[PDB]
Amino acid sequence: MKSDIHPAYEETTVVCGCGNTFQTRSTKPGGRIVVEVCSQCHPFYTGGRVARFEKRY
Amino acid sequence: PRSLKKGPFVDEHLLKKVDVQNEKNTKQVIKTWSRRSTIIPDFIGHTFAVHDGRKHVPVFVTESMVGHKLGEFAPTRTFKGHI
Amino acid sequence: ARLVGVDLPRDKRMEVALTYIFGIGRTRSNEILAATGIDRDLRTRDLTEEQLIHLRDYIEANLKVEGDLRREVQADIRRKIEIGCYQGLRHRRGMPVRGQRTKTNARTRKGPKRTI
Amino acid sequence: QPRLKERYRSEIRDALRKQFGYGNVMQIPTVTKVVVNMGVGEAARDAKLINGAVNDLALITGQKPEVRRARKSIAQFKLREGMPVGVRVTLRGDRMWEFLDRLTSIALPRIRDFRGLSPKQFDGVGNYTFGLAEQAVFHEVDVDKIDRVRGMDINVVTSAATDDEGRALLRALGFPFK
RNA sequence: CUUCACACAUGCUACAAUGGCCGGUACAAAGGGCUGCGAUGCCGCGAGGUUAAGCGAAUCCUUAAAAGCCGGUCUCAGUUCGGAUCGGGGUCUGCAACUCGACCCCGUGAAGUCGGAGUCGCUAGUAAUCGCAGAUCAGCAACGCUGCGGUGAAUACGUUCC
Ligand SMILES: [Mg+2]
Ligand SMILES: [Mg+2]
Ligand SMILES: [Mg+2]
Ligand SMILES: [Mg+2]
Ligand SMILES: [Mg+2]
Ligand SMILES: [Mg+2]
Ligand SMILES: [Mg+2]
Ligand SMILES: [Mg+2]
Ligand SMILES: [Zn+2]
Repeated sequence: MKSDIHPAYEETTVVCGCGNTFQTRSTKPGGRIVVEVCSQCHPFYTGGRVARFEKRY
Repeated sequence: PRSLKKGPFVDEHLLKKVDVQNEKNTKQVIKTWSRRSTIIPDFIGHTFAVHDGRKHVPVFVTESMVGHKLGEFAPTRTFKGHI
Repeated sequence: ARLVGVDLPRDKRMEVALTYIFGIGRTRSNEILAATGIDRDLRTRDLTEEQLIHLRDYIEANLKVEGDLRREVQADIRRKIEIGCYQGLRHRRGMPVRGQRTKTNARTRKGPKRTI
Repeated sequence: QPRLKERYRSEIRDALRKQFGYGNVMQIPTVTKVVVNMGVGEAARDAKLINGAVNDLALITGQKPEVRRARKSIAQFKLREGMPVGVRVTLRGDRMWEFLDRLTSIALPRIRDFRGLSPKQFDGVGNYTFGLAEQAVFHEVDVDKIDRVRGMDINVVTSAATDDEGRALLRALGFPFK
């Protein structure tokens, strides 16, 4: 049951446009997964009406 | 008066009624008919009896109604529903 | 080609493909593509990821798009309701707010004909 | 050797003893299993969960899922007993640490308009459950070979006794909480 | 006097490719102007602001007509069709624009894919379509009304029936 019923699963390199690169084991064919955003370059990971009248006058 | 070149519009008879109370720090109600007056940030905390057509309606200027006209809080018409 | 989490329609010219972002119409689409130098007569399938970085960061420095435009829009409607203004009461009932005629029309704010 | 595991025993295994003063190293919490399931309730009708829920959770997680049948018939759901309504995979060992690292690095920020996960979704022991809303969170499935979009909810079952002990574990692994 | 569970009536803009958008370029008529018409220059994405020439006018301003033509692009999709509704920012008029003004910018992008029974106008420079002007008027709910020119059809056997 742990033989030729499961999908193929081997080593896979992941790179980001920020410059991040690390090495996992995934199911992408060829092992060349490329992301546009990751855990290093995303926001949330690093970050009155009285003044409206004052700005007009 | 609605264009930024000429400032906002408050009636002069309404500006004199709060400047006699901003000088001695009291919060008496201002009976008024001036629905067309802008709320400015010297009306904060003041209450106003604002005429709607048939009676005067109290309105309490808090902080966020400070770019609006004063008549927007006394509704003139009345409609509960057809049935 | 996800730009700001928006999934641009594939095989579409770049002047129109940016307008599928909530917060960008045709005037902003001309001035995203003017500051970044990407030409307007370009399909979105021929886009470069090096080009996609140039306009995935021009937008947060200047513009206001999905989520934090959509919540700023629905917190302005929210603001009028608790201050008890005229438009806030008029927002609460599904009646039109900008001084519209309500005798024979306003079938956009209201639904289809109830027909009593 | 998955890199989230060698990072776990290097500093996470030792920082938890100084926050929670354990006497013995057999008390330090560790995530035991990650369970993902679909829950395709719109498969009692039309009976198509074959390409839908089975063939994408194999691509997300790495092994073929189990199909879960319904246990009692509910009339209002048009649900008959013994009918496939759920698809579930269970991840242990290296495929678990290679899922949690791949989830938090390149997948969990791909949520549209993402502002973090709630830290109050612990059940009382220190097991965390959150729900995804789309399949396009993962690059390992593609938008063009799939049927209709569907979400999934993901359990992270730990060896923790209580909630803030389990909250301190997943914070140290790299879950983003608001 | 502008309300709004609804019903009718007259119109406008639509549902697109005989079209939309962008660039270039051609050809009108009849009117208005002193509490005015504002050329030119200058600032603004724009409505506009400012300066000021000329003109009670076949003289100056209004005044760039729009369809059309040529080039480019979209490629039949609820879309680069549609432009309601709503959010924000403005300008001008006026003592004053909340109830209740018009216009401009940015965002938003609803119904609608040619319309049931029924029903209307039109026989020629007509119908269909395209702009421009006037009166009332501080401004305007002007898509109305009274006019003006542009391009420009198809049909009529016939008198039985309505
Ligand atoms: Mg009347
Ligand atoms: Mg259009
Ligand atoms: Mg043209
Ligand atoms: Mg200029
Ligand atoms: Mg052409
Ligand atoms: Mg429809
Ligand atoms: Mg069509
Ligand atoms: Mg007039
Ligand atoms: Zn990165």
